[PDB]
Amino acid sequence: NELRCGCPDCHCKVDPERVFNHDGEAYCSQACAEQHPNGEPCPHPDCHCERS
Ligand SMILES: [Cd+2]
Ligand SMILES: [Cd+2]
Ligand SMILES: [Cd+2]
Ligand SMILES: [Cd+2]
Repeated sequence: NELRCGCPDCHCKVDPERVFNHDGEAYCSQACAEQHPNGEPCPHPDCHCERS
């Protein structure tokens, strides 16, 4: 899968063509990269990862 979402709960295959690199990690979206700053889950209808 190469780039595996840095989010511990959220497992999404990330593409190096278009990946949000934050703090050196590859996340499926910036929401996971920013550790859900505003409180939004990732743009994938598989899970509902968010901070709590
Ligand atoms: Cd997720
Ligand atoms: Cd994610
Ligand atoms: Cd997440
Ligand atoms: Cd995702």
